Amino acid sequence: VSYPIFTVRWVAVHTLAVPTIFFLGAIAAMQFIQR
Amino acid sequence: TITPSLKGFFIGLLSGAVVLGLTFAVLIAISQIDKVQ
Amino acid sequence: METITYVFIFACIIALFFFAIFFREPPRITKK
Amino acid sequence: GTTGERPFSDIITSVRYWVIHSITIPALFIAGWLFVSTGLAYDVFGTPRPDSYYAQEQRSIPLVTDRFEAKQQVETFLEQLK
Amino acid sequence: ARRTWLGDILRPLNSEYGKVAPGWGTTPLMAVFMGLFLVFLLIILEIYNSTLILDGVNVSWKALG
Amino acid sequence: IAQLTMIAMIGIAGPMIIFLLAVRRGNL
Amino acid sequence: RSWLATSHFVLAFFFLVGHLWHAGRARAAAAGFEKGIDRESEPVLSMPSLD
Amino acid sequence: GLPWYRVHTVLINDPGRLIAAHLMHTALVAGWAGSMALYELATFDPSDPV
Amino acid sequence: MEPNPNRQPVELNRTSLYLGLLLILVLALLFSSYFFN
Amino acid sequence: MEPNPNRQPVELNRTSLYLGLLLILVLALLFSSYFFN
Amino acid sequence: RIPLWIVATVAGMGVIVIVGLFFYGAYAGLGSSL
Amino acid sequence: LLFFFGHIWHGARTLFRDVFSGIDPELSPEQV
Amino acid sequence: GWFDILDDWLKRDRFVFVGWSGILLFPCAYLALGGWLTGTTFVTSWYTHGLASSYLEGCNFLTVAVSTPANSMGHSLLLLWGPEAQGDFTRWCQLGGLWTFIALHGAFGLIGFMLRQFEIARLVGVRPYNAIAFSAPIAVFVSVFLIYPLGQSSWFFAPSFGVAAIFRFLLFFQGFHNWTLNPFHMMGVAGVLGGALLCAIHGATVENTLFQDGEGASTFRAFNPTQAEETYSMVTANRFWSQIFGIAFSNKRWLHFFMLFVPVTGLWMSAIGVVGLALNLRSYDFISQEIRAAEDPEFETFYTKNLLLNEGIRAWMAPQDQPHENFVFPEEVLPRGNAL
Amino acid sequence: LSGLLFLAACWHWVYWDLELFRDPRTGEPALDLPKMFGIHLFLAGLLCFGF
Amino acid sequence: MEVNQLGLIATALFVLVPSVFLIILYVQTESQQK
Amino acid sequence: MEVNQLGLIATALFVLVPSVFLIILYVQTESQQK
Amino acid sequence: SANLWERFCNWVTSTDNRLYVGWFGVIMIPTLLAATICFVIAFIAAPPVDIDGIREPVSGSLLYGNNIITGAVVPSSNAIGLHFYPIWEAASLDEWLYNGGPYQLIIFHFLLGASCYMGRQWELSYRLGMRPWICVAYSAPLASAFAVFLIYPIGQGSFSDGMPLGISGTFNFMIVFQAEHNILMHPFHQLGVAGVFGGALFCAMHGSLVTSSLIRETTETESANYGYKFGQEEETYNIVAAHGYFGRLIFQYASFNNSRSLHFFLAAWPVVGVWFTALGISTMAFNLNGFNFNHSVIDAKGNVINTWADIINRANLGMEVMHERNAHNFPLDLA
Amino acid sequence: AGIVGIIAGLFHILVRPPQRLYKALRMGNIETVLSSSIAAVFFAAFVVAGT
Amino acid sequence: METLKITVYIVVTFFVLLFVFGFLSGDPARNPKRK
Ligand code: CLA
Ligand code: CLA
Ligand code: CLA
Ligand SMILES: C=Cc1c(C)c2cc3nc(c4c5[nH]c(cc6nc(cc1[nH]2)C(C)=C6CC)c(C)c5C(=O)[C@@H]4C(=O)OC)[C@@H](CCC(=O)OC/C=C(\C)CCC[C@H](C)CCC[C@H](C)CCCC(C)C)[C@@H]3C
Ligand SMILES: CCCCCCCCCCCCCCCC(=O)OC[C@H](CO[C@@H]1O[C@H](CS(=O)(=O)O)[C@@H](O)[C@H](O)[C@H]1O)OC(=O)CCCCCCCCCCCCCCC
Ligand SMILES: CC1=C(/C=C/C(C)=C/C=C/C(C)=C/C=C/C=C(C)/C=C/C=C(C)/C=C/C2=C(C)CCCC2(C)C)C(C)(C)CCC1
Ligand SMILES: CC1=C(/C=C/C(C)=C/C=C/C(C)=C/C=C/C=C(C)/C=C/C=C(C)/C=C/C2=C(C)CCCC2(C)C)C(C)(C)CCC1
Ligand SMILES: [Cl-]
Ligand SMILES: [Fe+2]
Repeated sequence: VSYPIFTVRWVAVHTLAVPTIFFLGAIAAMQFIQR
Repeated sequence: TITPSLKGFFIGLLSGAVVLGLTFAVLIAISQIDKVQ
Repeated sequence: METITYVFIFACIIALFFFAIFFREPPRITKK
Repeated sequence: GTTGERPFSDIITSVRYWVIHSITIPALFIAGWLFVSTGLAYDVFGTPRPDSYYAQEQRSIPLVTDRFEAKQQVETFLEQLK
Repeated sequence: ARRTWLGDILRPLNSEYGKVAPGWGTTPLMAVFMGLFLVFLLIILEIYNSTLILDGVNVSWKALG
Repeated sequence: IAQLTMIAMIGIAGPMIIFLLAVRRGNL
Repeated sequence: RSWLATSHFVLAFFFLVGHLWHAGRARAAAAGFEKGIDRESEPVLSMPSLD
Repeated sequence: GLPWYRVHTVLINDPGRLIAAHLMHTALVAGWAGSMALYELATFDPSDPV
Repeated sequence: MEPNPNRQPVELNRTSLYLGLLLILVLALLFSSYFFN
Repeated sequence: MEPNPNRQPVELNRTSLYLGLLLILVLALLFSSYFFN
Repeated sequence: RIPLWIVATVAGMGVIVIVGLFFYGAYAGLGSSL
Repeated sequence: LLFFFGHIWHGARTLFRDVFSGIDPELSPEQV
Repeated sequence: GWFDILDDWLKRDRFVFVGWSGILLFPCAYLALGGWLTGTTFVTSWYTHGLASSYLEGCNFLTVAVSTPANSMGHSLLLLWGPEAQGDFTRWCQLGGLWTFIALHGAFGLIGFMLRQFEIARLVGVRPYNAIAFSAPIAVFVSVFLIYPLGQSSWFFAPSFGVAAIFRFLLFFQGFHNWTLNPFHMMGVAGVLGGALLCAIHGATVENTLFQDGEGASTFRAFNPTQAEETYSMVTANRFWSQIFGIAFSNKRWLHFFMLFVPVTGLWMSAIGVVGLALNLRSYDFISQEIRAAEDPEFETFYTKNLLLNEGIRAWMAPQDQPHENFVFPEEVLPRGNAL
Repeated sequence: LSGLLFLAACWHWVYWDLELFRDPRTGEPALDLPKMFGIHLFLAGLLCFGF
Repeated sequence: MEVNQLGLIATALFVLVPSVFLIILYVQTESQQK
Repeated sequence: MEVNQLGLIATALFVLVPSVFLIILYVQTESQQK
Repeated sequence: SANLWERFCNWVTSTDNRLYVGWFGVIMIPTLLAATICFVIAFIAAPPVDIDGIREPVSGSLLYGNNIITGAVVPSSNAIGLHFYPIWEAASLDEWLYNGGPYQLIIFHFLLGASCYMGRQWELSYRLGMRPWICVAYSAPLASAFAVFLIYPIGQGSFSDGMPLGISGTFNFMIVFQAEHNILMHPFHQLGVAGVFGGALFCAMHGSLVTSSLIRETTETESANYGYKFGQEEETYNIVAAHGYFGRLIFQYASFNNSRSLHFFLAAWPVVGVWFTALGISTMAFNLNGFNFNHSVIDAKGNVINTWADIINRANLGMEVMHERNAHNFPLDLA
Repeated sequence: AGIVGIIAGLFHILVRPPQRLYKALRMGNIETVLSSSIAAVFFAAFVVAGT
Repeated sequence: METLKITVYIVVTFFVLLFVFGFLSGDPARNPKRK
């Protein structure tokens, strides 16, 4: 078939996918903070 | 009259309407771009 | 007085139990 | 059993996807990392740094004690080098 | 059925059964008071919750006498 | 210090011994 | 003593379940119904009603 | 027939007996009010409002 | 008077009676302690 | 089992209910005093 | 076309790695006790 | 808080009076 | 008319059905989930409870949480632009604005979601018993995260969003409200515990009373997605339980309604109990017991024992659990048994 | 007031089939809710005002 | 006053129990077809 | 012991009244012809 | 007589018995009757029990000042520990009731019978030609009773430490447990509540979905239940309409369409979850407790920065410090 | 509120319900007057409990 | 008291024998088909 790209599903998927990775990256950095 | 907290209330009452606006704006628009039958 | 009340209800539940198991409505198939 | 959306399977397999996401995914990652590692996050959320819970001597907690003048009260808590 | 004095006098008030206005009738006008009521409540709520302070309105056992 | 070097190889080893089989196509 | 004792109780237990499971299957496998009740010859349907 | 928790559906469209019903209800609520009062008047002590 | 045509009969099967009584009794066994307090 | 052929139905007319209740209630009005003693 | 079974086992190890980094961080970070 | 449930119940029973007692035929779902 | 076109678009059968409800659901639901995930990793609870509560500070998935606002805030809605935060974001965070954010947002998200069920049901033309059921989880959220703290001094005593932060909510209710001794909580557990039984028992009863509709052992494939005959012998199941338990179902319509009733009724009862705990109208004691325990020093029940456990919980926790009270309990005033 | 409402409830029970509840058109029981609501609401506000 | 504690329940059960009996019958009579 | 005086009648009526209700129905159901 | 014993075995195993007294039943039925009869008598008239072996009798029976909610059957003495205490081990019954003798007679007979009850749940399934495994679902609740009535006592060194047989007595078992093991902070318990919460959830899920998608065959004023006859050929609900709705609630592939895969999940979830909860009590019976994050996050100077984990510890100390008032003589609680 | 109540009442005694609504809120079906009333009744309830 | 021990023991032996001599009695045989 001739499927589209940007769809509603796409939007949704990204609202959760994009922040997640941004957080997983943030957290991953925290593993090195100390005192 | 028109106290700081009253000003804030408008700021929130206005910033809210906007969200309702842009939301229903986009919606009404994209809605009228496909639905053939 | 309280003891009597507690035991009574209990005795009543067990009575129920009996009747429920041995005096239920026979479960009839298809033609019900 | 179907709708307009392009079957994930195909996409997660399309070389195009990875050519895109090999860039996009690590990008977001390195961003968030920097968000923490540059100490920015600490200021965006007023979260104390390991050396900012108490003042050197003080062992008391900066408990906010009144609603309306709270923000003002909070600011003063940062004053004592907390 | 069974008509009665009072029954007849009240007969008009109950007869226009299924009578509806056409299309979207008064709907839009209604949808305005509705939004007004919604804002009205949010105000008196936020006033009670001391989120919206107004010199003159002291939400306490005081301001009484 | 960083024996993660070890894990890495012996880790990609497992999928490898079946990957080479997806290439030489046979007996999976 | 704490590590050993706990690990081995978990294992011991699940194995008793494993037992039950494989023993229950074997008895149904043998006699031959470990895959469902024969739609046609449904055993229960040939037994008198206890009701 | 009707399950126990549906016995009152016998009024869903019988405006007469529906009014007969709400009248009885109102009667009970008014009745309770009257008599709950008397109960308080028979036990309330006015000897000290302080 | 005319026999009101809106009436149906009422029913409660044996199982329901049992299920019923079980609920009443056990509730009583649960709350009696607090009633005697 | 065979449906026992010795059973008949039981009946209590409306008047009997009334006459019954009247008896129960008034007896209660007569003995309650002695019950509370 | 990238074979699915590879997309998984790669994205798989990738998770065991990040989630494992978290577990290491529990004996070094601020969440330590030392 | 109890009455809320009454609302949710009676409300439902009004907008779904038709499908009350059960449903019936066809097999449409996943295709507009 | 645009309306019917707006409608048309929304009610379109996509991968993730939007619908009218979605206009309420998705915005909130996402913000709620988002705010938590935000606070969980970045915002602190220092200025609010004198507690570290985020990954950024060193907390792990168990110890992390979005803690309630100060007790000073009272029942304030704590709007970002309200008298407290004053439009400022950072301050808002430090005053526990993210709590009322998650709470109130998530609250509407549950309204939207039930509405969705209601809306989707209607379209698909099925009965809304999925909506009725979902009333139970609402009641719980409403009574515990809203009604409860609304009866107390402030939001501070509402359960904080987090794993560990919820365990203390449990321990608190024991120590202070003697919640386990509450008739409504008991019914609660009776429903959830009993509901988790029906789940298990019915599932197992079905899988092991199945007809053979295939030649394989893994009987999963052997199922007819397009109705027809019953996939499991309802008649055999009946006889089984009728001989092992003495009682057994025999009307799938009832057996399934029962499965809705039990856990939904349970959660409702557990809610009422808490609604009473708001006003502190608890089921703390049995007067007849206390009176005998006073006069007679040798009378001891598992009940009296428990109350002493509560005394210890209150005395040893209250200090760091209620900072705003500036509690100071000298070692000598602290109740303690022998040696310990 | 309770005693009176009682007697009233009785009368309305026996004389359930008053014509007022039958729709002239369909000749079957019916109540024009929309207009009733208006009526009642008028009386409410009228009494509310007075209070 | 200084009455009997069981007086209340003695009077209550004395009224309910037999009245309850009658009602059970009447209603079961009343609902017999034809 | 030192219990509530009304506890007994509260429990009694709590059991009887609704049980009595059910029984009234069941028996009236049970006796409906055909 | 075709042969007495041959007949006996044919009766016992007979599938024509109202209640299937099985082979396991031959052990079950007597053991369960002893347990129940002893219980009922104990709970009502048994005298005070010196549970903690410190001569400080705890009365838990009705006739001795208790009500349903507080009353219980008190665990055997701590002086007895794990020793076997059968009636014939006491100079008299008076001594036996004082040292919590009834408790053992009850727990042992119950656990015994409740096991055979599982064995029976297999047997009948065998005699009826149906697949087994139902008994494997019942293995979870049983494995808990075992964990709570036998494993924990063996582990802790005394039956006095087993869960009491009563409402309030159970709450005691919990509150104290938490203090000594911090169970809320243990993976196995969390999985347990997941299974239980989830169970109730799914139980409501299934229950609703199905009942809501029933094929109409009933009147508007007739119980929707009657639309089903015991012994039907076809299904009574539209599992395709059910899946249609639920598939739209979340999204298609996150919804069941296979009744068999549905029901397996329906059974698998709680049983597996409860299995772990049972393994939790059985693991913490050897003092391998929940996570201890006390004083974990500390600041740059060394000060201790509290977390909710610490606030939990205070609540725990209160329980610790107050339970068994007069039973401890030394610093550490190692029993 | 009394006056507004008197005004609003008259309106509903005169103006009829827009077809769209009468259809949507299944008017002319008394079991919906209930659904709405209850919603108001419990709203009133939650408020008096607060004051 | 020494008696009770004896009696109990006997009683338990009875049932435990009935149990072993039971499944021994060709129990697999007892079932719907294949035996
Ligand atoms: C549509 C879904 C939705 C809903 C229901 C809410 C609801 C809410 N949000 Mg919110 N929010 C949403 C989406 C939504 N949000 C999105 C998408 C975002 C991201 C941008 C946010 C971001 C956000 C933030 C950052 C905050 C909230 C907050 C709040 C709460 C209080 C806000 C308030 O006072 O509103 C006021 C209500 C209105 C403005 C509605 C007005 C409608 C009328 C009809 C228009 C009239 C306009 C006109 C000018 C008035 C004339 C009157 C005249 C006399 C002046 C409230 C529960 C606050 C909160 O959580 O505090 C704890 C808060 O800080 N939200
Ligand atoms: C505004 C008040 C109100 C009114 C007028 C109705 C009216 C009605 N409801 Mg109802 N309902 C209400 C509130 C109300 N409900 C609330 C708040 C709830 C949630 C708790 C429900 C839940 C509910 C359900 C679940 C059902 C109904 C049904 C019905 C209908 C049949 C009634 C029936 O025969 O019951 C029979 C009544 C009895 C024989 C049993 C009553 C036993 C009660 C529980 C014991 C307590 C009695 C005590 C005096 C009550 C004190 C009143 C208190 C509020 C002060 C009827 C139209 C039924 C219907 O839809 O049928 C298809 C139905 O299934 N209702
Ligand atoms: C003859 C008329 C009459 C009068 C004068 C009274 C007078 C009184 N009654 Mg009363 N009562 C009446 C009829 C009357 N009753 C009837 C018919 C019943 C049976 C239903 C009762 C049942 C009753 C009870 C059970 C009680 C009283 C009580 C009282 C006393 C306290 C009043 C109170 O605070 O009300 C409070 C008023 C409200 C509940 C406010 C109503 C406002 C609602 C919430 C709005 C309704 C929504 C509305 C339609 C929206 C449109 C409005 C529009 C303008 C916007 C008072 C002496 C109380 C008393 O102390 O005992 C003796 C009491 O407990 N009455
Ligand atoms: C704690 C246990 C528990 C959880 C976690 C849970 C979760 C869920 N239940 C659902 C449904 C149900 N549950 C039901 C009966 C039950 N559910 C129960 C117990 C639970 N149910 C019990 C005991 C019952 C028996 C009465 C029914 C009948 C349904 C459904 O129909 C529905 C479903 O679809 O099932 C699969 C789903 C609704 C999703 C949604 O509305 O998103 C949209 C809304 C969002 C995302 C906003 C949520 C905001 C909340 C209030 C704030 C949360 C704060 C943080 C985000 C969370 C972290 C905080 C924690 C760490 C404490 C969701 C997966
Ligand atoms: C120290 C040792 C003590 C030994 C005691 C003496 C021996 C036992 C005497 C039993 C007397 C009581 C009779 C009971 C009748 C009966 O149960 O129903 C009668 C039915 C029909 O039996 C069928 O009855 C038939 C006769 S007739 O139908 O009853 O006329 C008969 O032909 C057939 O064989 C029979 O199976 O009995 C059965 O179906 C067999 C199962 C019996 C199960 C026993 C009870 C199980 C208890 C489990 C544990 C519960 C714990 C407590 C819970 C409350
Ligand atoms: C707050 C706020 C807001 C919002 C924001 C947002 C919306 C956010 C989002 C966010 C997000 C959205 C985030 C996310 C995150 C996520 C994460 C961080 C995850 C992690 C995960 C993990 C780690 C996993 C794990 C696991 C599991 C769980 C299972 C098992 C396996 C594994 C291991 C894989 C706004 C601005 C509006 C306003 C202000 C306020
Ligand atoms: C006829 C008449 C008369 C008389 C009248 C009268 C005398 C009346 C009375 C009346 C009354 C006297 C009434 C009463 C009523 C009451 C009620 C109606 C009550 C109810 C109650 C309830 C319902 C409760 C409930 C409960 C309980 C029990 C417990 C829990 C909680 C609750 C609250 C829920 C006269 C002479 C005038 C003249 C005219 C005629
Ligand atoms: Cl203790
Ligand atoms: Fe099912």
